[PDB]
Amino acid sequence: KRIVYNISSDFQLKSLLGEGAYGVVCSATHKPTGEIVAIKKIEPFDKPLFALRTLREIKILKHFKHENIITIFNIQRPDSFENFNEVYIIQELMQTDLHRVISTQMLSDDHIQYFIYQTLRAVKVLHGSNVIHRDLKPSNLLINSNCDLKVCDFGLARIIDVEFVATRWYRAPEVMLTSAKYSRAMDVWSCGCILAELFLRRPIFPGRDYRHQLLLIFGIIGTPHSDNDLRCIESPRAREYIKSLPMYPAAPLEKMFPRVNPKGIDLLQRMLVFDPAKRITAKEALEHPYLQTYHDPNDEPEGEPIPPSFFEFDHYKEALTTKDLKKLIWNEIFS
Amino acid sequence: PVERQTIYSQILAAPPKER
Ligand SMILES: [Mg+2]
Repeated sequence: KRIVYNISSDFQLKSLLGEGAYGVVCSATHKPTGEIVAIKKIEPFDKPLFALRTLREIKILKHFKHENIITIFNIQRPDSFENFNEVYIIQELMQTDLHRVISTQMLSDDHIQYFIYQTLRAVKVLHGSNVIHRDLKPSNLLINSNCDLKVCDFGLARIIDVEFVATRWYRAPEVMLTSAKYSRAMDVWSCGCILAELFLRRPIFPGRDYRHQLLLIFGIIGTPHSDNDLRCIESPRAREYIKSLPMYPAAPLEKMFPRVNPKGIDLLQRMLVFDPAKRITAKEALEHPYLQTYHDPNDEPEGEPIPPSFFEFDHYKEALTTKDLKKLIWNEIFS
Repeated sequence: PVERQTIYSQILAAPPKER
């Protein structure tokens, strides 16, 4: 009810847009220019997990200048480390998100192509920069009235070369089953789940728990059983666990997506593949026939490799204190 | 200058034809 923002008098809060665990976000008018922005107020220092997720998010948004990744305009610079308790992020205001869109809008096949195309274009530049999102889902794909789509929520992101997730409905089977939880392929799997949801207008694998999630997945793509099917699973315990589950042959996707564009079904088949090494890449998906209306190889940024040190904190195992987290964010804001 | 502000609480176009 009573929300306080200690920010520049140049801004005038308009309305409360959301209140999450992370904190709150309000739309605001930058008085001098009349421009509208979203201002996120975060109080992460008594919530370690959120302080670290906020740090990843700030570093990544500040780094990219891409049409399909949320733009950050500025971050309030605090005046003293001692009284540094709130983080204010000024970013672009987006109208809604793909979750809300799938739940309320009648989408044409053209809408679907356009949304998955933009999603993959963002994934391509991230992957090419050695960034993997790791938690892609419809609610993380922000959208505006003209259908522009921008990726956000890089809290579980990592730089390539346990954890908590809100849901595993969009998580790759090999990620669930093995220690290979940091691949480019896991993001393509999530994109395949998003593409399927656009067609079905409901999640394709809404598991009730860990085992049931795999049961739903395999009930559609087929339960891997042969030494070839399982060649990609290095762990013997994982292969045994898979072998202990009910086993069924793959289900014919066309039957599941009767009135869907055959090219869309082909792209989906290439994304929802158990073996990550056989899964289509973001770049290859962009060149797929289904997306020919929007594909332009001269306008799909490849990215530039970011060194692992970008997220140096991920490579140290000493316990982090409240002060250490404040220092990490402080340092990032001022440099 | 930073000041405190308080606040008390409570159409999708067609996609572009060609790229
Ligand atoms: Mg907070």
